[PDB]
Amino acid sequence: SKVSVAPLHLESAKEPPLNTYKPKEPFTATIVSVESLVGPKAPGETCHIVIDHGGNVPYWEGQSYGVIPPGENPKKPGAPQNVRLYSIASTRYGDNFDGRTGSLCVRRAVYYDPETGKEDPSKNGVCSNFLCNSKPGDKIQLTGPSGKIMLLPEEDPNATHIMIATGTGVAPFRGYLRRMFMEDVPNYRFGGLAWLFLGVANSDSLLYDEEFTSYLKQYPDNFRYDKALSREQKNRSGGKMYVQDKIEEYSDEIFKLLDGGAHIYFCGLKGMMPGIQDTLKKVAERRGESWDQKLAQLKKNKQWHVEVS
Ligand SMILES: Cc1cc2nc3c(=O)[nH]c(=O)nc-3n(C[C@H](O)[C@H](O)[C@H](O)COP(=O)(O)OP(=O)(O)OC[C@H]3O[C@@H](n4cnc5c(N)ncnc54)[C@H](O)[C@@H]3O)c2cc1C
Ligand SMILES: NC(=O)c1cccnc1
Ligand SMILES: [Mg+2]
Repeated sequence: SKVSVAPLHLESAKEPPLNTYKPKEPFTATIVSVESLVGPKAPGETCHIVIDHGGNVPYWEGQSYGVIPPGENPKKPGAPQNVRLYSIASTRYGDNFDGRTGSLCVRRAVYYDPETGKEDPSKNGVCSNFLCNSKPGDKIQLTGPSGKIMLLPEEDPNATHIMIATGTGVAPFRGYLRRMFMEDVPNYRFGGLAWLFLGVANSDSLLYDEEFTSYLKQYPDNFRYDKALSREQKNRSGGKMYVQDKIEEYSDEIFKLLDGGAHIYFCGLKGMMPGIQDTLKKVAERRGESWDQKLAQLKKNKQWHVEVS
């Protein structure tokens, strides 16, 4: 049932690759495909981009690629554009299971006048629209990979991993979950609990939902999946349902899991963190615990994984 992947020598590296390519001399990769991930009612367009790196820019799950969009740096004529980082949304084997491609999950940054709603493409995000406008055969300047915070701890193949995403923050977790459940990786046989929480605006904004729903069916004892749709659902207080509200609903079980050594991951919008922190603080304090001290301990034990912006 698990999908054969190749080449298995991608498992041989003892340390993660880092900054194999730098902005001074990027790797010229090639677009394989670009597809919209979302339906018509989604507030923004999010696309899935498959990139052929030919095996020259391997990575581990949870890392990022840098992309240098074309054109001159506007705040520095003569200079190339600044790198934009994107969380890799694929396993190290990639979506074609061959170790030649990696995938990105990209939200089109688009400017609307607050009063007249008029989109203004001159104020749109350069790299995100460059990427989602790409077509098979287009060239892309790649740097990296980079990142260590979101590397998956594999020392315990029965560990618990609590994955908290908003929007494109789901990207590393798509990679984690394929490695845990989809791909035939003989040296990593996951038998723990993986728990994905995903917050998006509405059902049309969900990302990779059919893939995650399939894991529920195939691995009911090892995978849990909870969604917060902020424009379509209300929390117990009658406000918009955010992922912090779903965390609160399970806060007893989550704290028990953390106390037992679970890893917790946060990826996506930085704006989700204050509300999430308040929720965990409330739960720690009811139990008689200092959240400041508990969080410090979680970080010391390497259980606390944050990459937001
Ligand atoms: C570690 C890391 C990982 C990341 N992972 C992802 C990911 O997986 N997916 C993802 O989508 N993003 C991710 N991001 C964000 C990504 O790096 C980019 O910052 C994002 O895509 C926007 O870059 P851009 O080049 O499209 O926009 P830019 O050209 O940099 O513009 C920035 C913003 O300014 C707005 N803007 C520009 N000019 C004006 C103006 N005159 N008036 C008003 N607004 C203006 C643009 O519309 C845009 O929203 C990540 C960031 C980090 C740090
Ligand atoms: N994938 C994301 O949306 C992301 C990850 C890290 C920082 N900012 C955004
Ligand atoms: Mg959909």
